[PDB]
Amino acid sequence: WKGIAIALLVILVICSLIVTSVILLT
Amino acid sequence: NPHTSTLALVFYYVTGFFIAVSVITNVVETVPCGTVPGSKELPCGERYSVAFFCLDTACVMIFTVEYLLRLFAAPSRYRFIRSVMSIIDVVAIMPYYIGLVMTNNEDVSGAFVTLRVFRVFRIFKFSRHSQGLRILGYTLKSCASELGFLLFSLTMAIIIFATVMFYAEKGSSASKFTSIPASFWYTIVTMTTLGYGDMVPKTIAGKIFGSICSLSGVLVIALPVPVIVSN
Amino acid sequence: VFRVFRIFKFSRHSQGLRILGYTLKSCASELGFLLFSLTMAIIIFATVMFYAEKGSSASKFTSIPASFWYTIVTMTTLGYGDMVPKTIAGKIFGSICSLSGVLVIALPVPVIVSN
Repeated sequence: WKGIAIALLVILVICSLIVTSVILLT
Repeated sequence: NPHTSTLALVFYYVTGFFIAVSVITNVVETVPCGTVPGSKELPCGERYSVAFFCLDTACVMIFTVEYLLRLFAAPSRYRFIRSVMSIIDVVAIMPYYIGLVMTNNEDVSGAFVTLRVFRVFRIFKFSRHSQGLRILGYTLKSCASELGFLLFSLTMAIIIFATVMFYAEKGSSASKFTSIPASFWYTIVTMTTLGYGDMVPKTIAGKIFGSICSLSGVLVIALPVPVIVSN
Repeated sequence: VFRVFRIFKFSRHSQGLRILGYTLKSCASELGFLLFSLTMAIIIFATVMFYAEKGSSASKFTSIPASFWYTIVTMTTLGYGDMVPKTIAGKIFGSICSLSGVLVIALPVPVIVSN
């Protein structure tokens, strides 16, 4: 139940730092 | 069915979020914030041009990744194309590619806003998430006929009332009623009970017909709404 | 502000207040879909009107959150007169906005009075 919800959040943060990388690559 | 397994759930969830990201950023691309003390105040969109740029790119990417593999597992990869959501996805992800092909290098004013617009249609992709959107789609598939009559009736009304209006409030000092297609704005303002107070009759014969117009509008719009909600 | 929220102590006075609370407790979901539907409708017509009227002599449609005011003025049939479209391609989407709001808001209003 919650372990599914757990797997959810861990994915989005990856998508964040990727764009945060090109933020530095400006 | 997301509830099939857990990875289906996570895929549903994760694609159900970048839609929000992309729509929110398509909004923010307009809000003027950030003083820019050197010049006029820039819209956040072109100020941090690369930031919103790369975020938009990431979202387009994710949506394409989804849509393609969705297309792959389709039994009827043809009927899957004439499916409604397929059209949504393709017309949502295309304006970005055609925007890159038609980048500001190849640009004209009156033809790139019409592709700035279609980014919003990605928001329909919540269809796959909340039933209500789907169920409204269904009930409009059903109630499609009465709406046609609503439309035609409205057309009849608008015409007759705008005409009698114009002919009435033609001869006056500052007649803003200059043309029949200008008296459509007024008539559809009235017949929906809006009343911007921008164009308002000012002779004797204008006021009567504006009034009657208001009632008739309350009427004509009332016809489909019961069947719509009942369905 | 919060010196008014004692007005709800009227709950034990009128049947209607508590009964209305119970009706809302019953309408927990449908109101959520109202929220969602009106949300996306607002957003769509805001964007459309904006790009339709962004370029104009006295464009008051500066930002999208500067057209949310307009789209929810008309989508609810208020019609103040502060922001009016002026291009032959803002008129149309504003007019359509009006009817669209009429239809979208009137989905729950029968379910709520029935409950």
